[PDB]
Amino acid sequence: VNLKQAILQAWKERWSDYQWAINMKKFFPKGATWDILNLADALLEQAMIGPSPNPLILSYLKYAISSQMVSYSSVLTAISKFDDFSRDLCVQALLDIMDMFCDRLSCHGKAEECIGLCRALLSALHWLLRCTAASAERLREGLGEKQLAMCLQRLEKTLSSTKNRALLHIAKLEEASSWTAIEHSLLKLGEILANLSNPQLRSQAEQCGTLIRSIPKTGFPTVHAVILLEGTMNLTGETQSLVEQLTMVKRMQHIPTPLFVLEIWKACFVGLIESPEGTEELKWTAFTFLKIPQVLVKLKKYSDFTEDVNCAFEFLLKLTPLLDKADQRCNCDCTNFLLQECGKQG
Amino acid sequence: SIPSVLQGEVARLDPKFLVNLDPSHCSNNGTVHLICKLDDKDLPSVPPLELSVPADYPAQSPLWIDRQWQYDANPFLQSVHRCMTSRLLQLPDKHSVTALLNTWAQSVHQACLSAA
Amino acid sequence: SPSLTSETEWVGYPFRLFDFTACHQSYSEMSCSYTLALAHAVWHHSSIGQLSLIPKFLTEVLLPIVKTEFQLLYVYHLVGPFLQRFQQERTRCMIEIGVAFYDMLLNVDQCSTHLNYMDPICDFLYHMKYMFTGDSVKEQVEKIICNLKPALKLRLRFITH
Repeated sequence: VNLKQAILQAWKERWSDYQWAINMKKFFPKGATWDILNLADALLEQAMIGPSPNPLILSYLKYAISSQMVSYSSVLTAISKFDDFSRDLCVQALLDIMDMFCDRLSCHGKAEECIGLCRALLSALHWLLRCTAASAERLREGLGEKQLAMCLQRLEKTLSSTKNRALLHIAKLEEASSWTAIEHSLLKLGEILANLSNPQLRSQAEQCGTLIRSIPKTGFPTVHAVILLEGTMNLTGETQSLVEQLTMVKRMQHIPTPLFVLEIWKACFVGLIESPEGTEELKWTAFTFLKIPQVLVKLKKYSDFTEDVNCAFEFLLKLTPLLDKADQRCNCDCTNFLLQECGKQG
Repeated sequence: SIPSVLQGEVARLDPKFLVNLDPSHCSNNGTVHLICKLDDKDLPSVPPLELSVPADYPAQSPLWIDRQWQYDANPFLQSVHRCMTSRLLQLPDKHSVTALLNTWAQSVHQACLSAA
Repeated sequence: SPSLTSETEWVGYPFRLFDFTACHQSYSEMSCSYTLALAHAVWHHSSIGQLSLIPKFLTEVLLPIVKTEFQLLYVYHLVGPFLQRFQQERTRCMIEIGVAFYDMLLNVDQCSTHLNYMDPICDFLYHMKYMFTGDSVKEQVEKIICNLKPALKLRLRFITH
């Protein structure tokens, strides 16, 4: 009358899939999706006793996954509690289990089913870390041993899709003190395979590692207007409004920082020369001379900023005719004064 | 909501089918999809199958979804698929869903007799 | 100029540097900003007697001077619109300009590591084949195609057609 009795009497002779399903259907008046009754607990219990696993239990588990009998999470919960890590053949069989029914994880059910799926994959990746640690130490004690080379092949396909990363990251936030053991084995994961140095295994292994830590052109005259509007009339404010404007502008449009400093200085030159003669010339030159160090000191404070301005000046020291037209008005070389002013600002 | 044509259609459908609507895809629109449930002690487990019927179900010929890899890992399922391609290709035009449901039902026995 | 051949600091869009319409903004960046514009003017004012001195000077003097990526687009802008002014007035201009362009095409191919504007250059080649030159220079073009990089050789099968 027992489930263990039922799988046992199925085991004693040779049954194919159709008659087995017919017997299972007549036995229980309620189906109960063959998961809440815990059918899969004894399916892996009797298939691991022998060093060579029997093919009858494998053929029994073949059709139930392909049909609607056994779901996908129940296999993961059982394999996640396999532990032991004694023999290579059942480990290879466990890898071959992962080869077909995984990588899709189409959950058609309730929200609690998806929460259980998320924690099931969390514990599953924990068991992946444990079994790869065992397969690596087996090779370490041995010294082709492609068992670890296929464990990493299992590892790379379990994280290729973006939905795997989404599920792992959305399970990271909802659970506390669960990811601690992930890095507790990840610190060992890199160094063990670094000890067993390979020309190419390290690249893909640490690419998957960087992914598993990843889970937790055109001139832009827009900022020209931004700089030019400030010195027109509203130049009497503080130094932080223009900063929170122009730094945010770099957030919205991809702007290289050398191009940013290039615009910063060419706007200062243009506001100097293109200002008409009178009190507005003095006001514009003062605006371009006295507030541009204030913003750049704060930019250096908040940010690398020394190397990029050299290439910015490499761009800047080519504008010959426009900036030479400024030297007719200014009768002298402003570059010396400004490049001593920058040294005074440090 | 749903037209009365399908309401008269499902009235005298067999109780051995428990067909209901698909949880996915769009709703309250012209095209409808009905995923079938078969609860038979005589017959073993098969993929549940899903249809596709557009707007104005009378006087049109509907279709059925395709998924070749679901009927794999067993040549019995491949024979079921081949029997589906055999029986459905000679079905007449503009027929009702009872014909397709019953031809889907009988092919399970037709493959079980070859399997047994 | 060292600002052309040596100073290759600007890596982005260079076509804004080859037009004085962009110099409506305070955008004089080089002597070459002005020299093109007069090239726009003078050769527009020049009749075919004045314009006939240009292609010999280009094919003899200015031919081995193109070394950087900027000079290639500069000499392509130097002929581009005025090809129409060359078109009605001189078939010798078509022969010489097909021979000259396909001569410096292999010259720049021998002395390049990576060039990123091959798509508009091939589009210009399509345009001049279909609009400007027709098929006056065809046979030597096949041998020059045989001298190209295979990646460069791929996108001119229709040129060979």
